Amino acid sequence: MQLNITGNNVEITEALREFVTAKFAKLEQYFDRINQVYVVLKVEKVTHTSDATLHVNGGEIHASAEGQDMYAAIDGLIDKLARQLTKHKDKLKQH
Amino acid sequence: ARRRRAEVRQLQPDLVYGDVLVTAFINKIMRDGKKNLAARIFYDACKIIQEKTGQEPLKVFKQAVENVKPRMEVRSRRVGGANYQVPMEVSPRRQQSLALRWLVQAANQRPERRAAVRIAHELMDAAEGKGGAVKKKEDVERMAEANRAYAHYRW
Amino acid sequence: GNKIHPIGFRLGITRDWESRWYAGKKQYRHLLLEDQRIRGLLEKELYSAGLARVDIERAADNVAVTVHVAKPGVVIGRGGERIRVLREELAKLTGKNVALNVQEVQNPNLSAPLVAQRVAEQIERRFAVRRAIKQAVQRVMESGAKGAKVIVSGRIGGAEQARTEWAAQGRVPLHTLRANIDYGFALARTTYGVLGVKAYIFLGEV
RNA sequence: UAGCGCCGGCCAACUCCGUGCCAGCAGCCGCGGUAAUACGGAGGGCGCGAGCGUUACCCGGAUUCACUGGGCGUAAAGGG
RNA sequence: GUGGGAGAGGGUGGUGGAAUUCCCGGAGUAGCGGUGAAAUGCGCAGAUACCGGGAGGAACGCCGAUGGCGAAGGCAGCCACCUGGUCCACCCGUGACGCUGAGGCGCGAAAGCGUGGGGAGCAAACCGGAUUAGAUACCCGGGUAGUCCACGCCCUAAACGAUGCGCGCUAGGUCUCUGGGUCUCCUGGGGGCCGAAGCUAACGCGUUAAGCGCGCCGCCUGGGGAGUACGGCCGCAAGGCUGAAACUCAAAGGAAUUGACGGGGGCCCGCACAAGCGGUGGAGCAUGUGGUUUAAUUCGAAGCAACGCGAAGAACCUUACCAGGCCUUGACAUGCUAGGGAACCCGGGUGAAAGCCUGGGGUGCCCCGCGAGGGGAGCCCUAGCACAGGUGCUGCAUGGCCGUCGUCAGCUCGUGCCGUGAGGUGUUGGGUUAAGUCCCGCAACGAGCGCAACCCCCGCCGUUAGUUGCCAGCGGUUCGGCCGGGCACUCUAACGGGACUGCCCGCGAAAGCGGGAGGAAGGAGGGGACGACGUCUGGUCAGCAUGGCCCUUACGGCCUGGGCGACACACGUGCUACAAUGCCCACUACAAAGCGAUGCCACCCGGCAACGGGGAGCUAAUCGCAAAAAGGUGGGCCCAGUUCGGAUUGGGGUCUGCAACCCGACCCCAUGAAGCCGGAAUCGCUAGUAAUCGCGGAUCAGCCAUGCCGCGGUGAAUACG
Ligand SMILES: [Mg+2]
Ligand SMILES: [Mg+2]
Ligand SMILES: [Mg+2]
Ligand SMILES: [Mg+2]
Ligand SMILES: [Mg+2]
Ligand SMILES: [Mg+2]
Ligand SMILES: [Mg+2]
Ligand SMILES: [Mg+2]
Ligand SMILES: [Mg+2]
Ligand SMILES: [Mg+2]
Ligand SMILES: [Mg+2]
Ligand SMILES: [Mg+2]
Ligand SMILES: [Mg+2]
Ligand SMILES: [Mg+2]
Ligand SMILES: [Mg+2]
Ligand SMILES: [Mg+2]
Ligand SMILES: [Mg+2]
Ligand SMILES: [Mg+2]
Ligand SMILES: [Mg+2]
Ligand SMILES: [Mg+2]
Ligand SMILES: [Mg+2]
Ligand SMILES: [Mg+2]
Ligand SMILES: [Mg+2]
Ligand SMILES: [Mg+2]
Ligand SMILES: [Mg+2]
Ligand SMILES: [Mg+2]
Ligand SMILES: [Mg+2]
Ligand SMILES: [Mg+2]
Ligand SMILES: [Mg+2]
Ligand SMILES: [Mg+2]
Ligand SMILES: [Mg+2]
Ligand SMILES: [Mg+2]
Ligand SMILES: [Mg+2]
Ligand SMILES: [Mg+2]
Ligand SMILES: [Mg+2]
Ligand SMILES: [Mg+2]
Ligand SMILES: [Mg+2]
Ligand SMILES: [Mg+2]
Ligand SMILES: [Mg+2]
Ligand SMILES: [Mg+2]
Ligand SMILES: [Mg+2]
Ligand SMILES: [Mg+2]
Ligand SMILES: [Mg+2]
Ligand SMILES: [Mg+2]
Ligand SMILES: [Mg+2]
Ligand SMILES: [Mg+2]
Ligand SMILES: [Mg+2]
Ligand SMILES: [Mg+2]
Ligand SMILES: [Mg+2]
Repeated sequence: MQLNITGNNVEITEALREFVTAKFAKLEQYFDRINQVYVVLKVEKVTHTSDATLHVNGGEIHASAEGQDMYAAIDGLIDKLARQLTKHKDKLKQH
Repeated sequence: ARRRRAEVRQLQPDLVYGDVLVTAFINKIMRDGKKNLAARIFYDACKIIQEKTGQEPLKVFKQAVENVKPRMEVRSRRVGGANYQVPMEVSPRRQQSLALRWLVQAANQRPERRAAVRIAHELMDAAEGKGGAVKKKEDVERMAEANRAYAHYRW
Repeated sequence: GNKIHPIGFRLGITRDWESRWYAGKKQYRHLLLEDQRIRGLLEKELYSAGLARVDIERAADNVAVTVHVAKPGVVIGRGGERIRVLREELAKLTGKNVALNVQEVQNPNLSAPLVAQRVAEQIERRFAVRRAIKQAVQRVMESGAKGAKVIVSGRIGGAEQARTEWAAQGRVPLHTLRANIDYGFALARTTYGVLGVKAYIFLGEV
């Protein structure tokens, strides 16, 4: 539901909020246990990072990504997040 | 409790009726460590088992124990997707316990405001009669027996 | 960084206070802001001495500020000269009955802060830290130690990524209460930055 | 008359400024994302000298076609 | 050559039984089948389960095996015929007739192909059923080629011992198949296991070599491109054999090592799960935090390790935010150039305060010195400068400090020994323990940082004591321990003494466990403090610190006005509850441990209370906050949104503050709002624990304090596993 955003050290520009929104938006089309997230995006020197904490049913999975984009970690975060949401579902269906 | 057999304590004498397990009852009734206050609504349930079917409270509570007290009960399991409450034989620790627990419990969901009386009626719902006291222990014994279907899982 | 400062741990134990008197309720901060003005004078003033432990005694009106040192002429002066040089703005910082004093140390390299401010020293000098640390403790150990240690921090080659460099020989049981371990600190700064020095002498058992 | 090459490692010759994954280096591993001995200038240093470097090709290092002098269970390699 | 042996070696022809499916008969009734659980499917048109009869195809149970046979592929009911290879004995004959083998030729799992048969079971494709986001799969019900026979093609493979064939030479131990002997033993052939020497990059090989040698054939020469393309040959096809390059890469690789990790496995610890007493979530308020508002709604922190954290005290102070107003060599740091002024006290001008507009009293000084006065050491102001100042940047440039895994049992070194080496060993194994604690093993033997132990609190009694204690003791008592009196008790607070499985039982090899004696206390007696090398590029540039980075009448200082308490919404931690163990009143008990001068303020009087004015005693075991509450005397409530609720709003106060609109808490009086114990989930807790009540402290005018840190009352619910 709620995509919580943290622009600490960053902007969180409305138009980029769109970028980040669409991506988790994709994600939600595969996993229906999700309640809410809080994502925190911050840039330092070269590496422009992103980290979130992700609530599944009661939650929670969490993870972080680097890159020199600030768009990279966006691409990354999802990817790591994805792997662990899939684990979430399987081994669970395996009980 | 992953290491030892986990010892349980030896509770005080009753200076009232002379017995170590009556002191054991005091404490389940009670909250915030009251050996005066919850002790009243059972020490006004001392004079209430003398003022209805009176005799002496002596054997009313020697027979309030084993009377709703289960020797055979459920403790559950799951096999890879199917869960079985399994009938089981409870030891002198579980068999002195199950009792004093529900004693107050179901007796307090009742209407008669003072439990000096409200729970006192419940010492005759065991040693003698019916109620919501003897209500669960049947289902306790009933998931044992009939649903001993699942006792092929035992420890 | 999960340890203790081993001295504040040994106060009333293996070791005693370096300012010890008695005060009253609003009678405290005063005599306290004093000796802390006194080293505040003796820090910048007494450096090339070896400047190690300043043990400060008092009474009403009358405070005897001891100094325990290395080079007692870097201390005393020309016949009387330096000891009463500072003694001017000193009891004239105090405005009370003060007393200047002297004690030289036996193996000044059996004092931590002393031994370390040479590690500090060698460090801004633009010297060999791997060597220096190594050098320092080696000194201490044949010097009659029976255990010894050093820590130093910040950019040890002046490269961006910091480090922490470390060497010790002989027993040094911080966690043991019968200890007698000097600590002393040495803070150095060169054009790449500040550093830090953490030295431990083990002085033997109790 | 004195010049050409180079000074991260191979490989002998190091510091400062400018630049800041840009401009550019590069034979190989690589260097540059703001203190870069690796770019570009400078000071110096090493090398050679009317030359010094680059490119192309030949043998060498290639014991990497193995006569001298290599190999094949799992590295390339025993034929179903 | 003779004589003998074993064998799923091969080809043909026959024949045996079990089981599966189908069909007919009998019998019999409501489900079967199937999965993790289901559903499809089958079934009252009579299934499944049972009996008999019949048909047909495939495979060949037990024997059966690390077994045997073959050159390989590969070969398994039994019988016969036809046939190959092979081993042994005898030492008979031949007389070097040997070995290998480019081409060639033959053989060649399965799948596939052609013509014809056959077709039970199974089963690509295919259809359903479930799963799933999808499921062109995995599991389930069906199901066609195929599987089977004959003949003919196909010619591939992890066609593997990933190891070409023959010969000779170089320890043995063991078991196994199979011949022979004068038989525990030996000798020949075959199949395994461990291993001498040797080999090896290592793993490993080792008389069945991957050792030493010789012969001959095959093959390799970086990865991808690619077993692709082209040509050729073969094939009915599918496709097979032979087999490039361009281009691109700085690697691709083999074995081993240390970790990390596994929906790998073992053994073990933690209130980790279970099991319990209670909570959050759902109520209203506090406080924090997300979003939005604002001109400021100031920064940090952010899963565990941020959300009553930084903040142990925001009315403007604070305060880094913002408006309007100011101020600048500066509010402060040294430093000096050129002067005043030498210091100062008091005004007063415009002021919201600042800030800027300006009157006047006025120097003690080291000296020339009566003196006219003088450098002046002051200090003061004006001009200057260097600069200060910056809570403006960079916690990935740092120190210090701290959070963290975690009070977890570990992290290592010396020297020896193993390995070419990374490295191992130790530190593993076995037994105990809270622990790398100890014990026993053992190519290790020690040692370091950790652990424990040494340090405080608490609990036994002693030591040295008493301006706190005591009819303990006798007595008066103003009958309050008041005093004469008393240092023994309690208190108090410095030393002490001690308890280690020392002792007896059971086990044992030791450590130790199991068990008891006693002891106030035991197997560390219960709590703190202490936290290893390291981890997280954890946190902090806003405590301070520091490399640089940039602002230098502003991004520097001060003031006034406001803000951090806005308010559409969310969450975090919490107090009071939502009632009879309970809601009030009056009656009345019991703790420590603390904190006290424009402080604690005994006591009176006014008042309803807030509190006000008075009043003593205190630097405080001997004065004050001080009343501890829950409980308990026993009285009113009688299931009642209520005598539960203490909340939003109403009034008039009180206090401190210069000041309480924003934005203070307490008082008396009026609103007496939710809230009926709370979903799904989720957070603690193993003794004096949760839980209930009460007191003190920091900080601080005052408190927005229910929070933070502590003190003391009664007293459990649940642990095998
Ligand atoms: Mg060269
Ligand atoms: Mg060189
Ligand atoms: Mg450029
Ligand atoms: Mg860099
Ligand atoms: Mg170069
Ligand atoms: Mg250069
Ligand atoms: Mg050469
Ligand atoms: Mg050559
Ligand atoms: Mg050769
Ligand atoms: Mg080779
Ligand atoms: Mg190969
Ligand atoms: Mg061949
Ligand atoms: Mg072939
Ligand atoms: Mg024959
Ligand atoms: Mg039939
Ligand atoms: Mg076999
Ligand atoms: Mg002859
Ligand atoms: Mg001849
Ligand atoms: Mg074939
Ligand atoms: Mg076939
Ligand atoms: Mg066919
Ligand atoms: Mg056809
Ligand atoms: Mg399907
Ligand atoms: Mg199927
Ligand atoms: Mg076909
Ligand atoms: Mg091959
Ligand atoms: Mg061959
Ligand atoms: Mg072969
Ligand atoms: Mg060969
Ligand atoms: Mg053999
Ligand atoms: Mg064979
Ligand atoms: Mg052998
Ligand atoms: Mg080899
Ligand atoms: Mg190639
Ligand atoms: Mg092919
Ligand atoms: Mg072709
Ligand atoms: Mg065809
Ligand atoms: Mg490998
Ligand atoms: Mg593992
Ligand atoms: Mg595991
Ligand atoms: Mg950091
Ligand atoms: Mg740091
Ligand atoms: Mg070693
Ligand atoms: Mg060696
Ligand atoms: Mg080693
Ligand atoms: Mg280890
Ligand atoms: Mg050992
Ligand atoms: Mg700072
Ligand atoms: Mg309740």
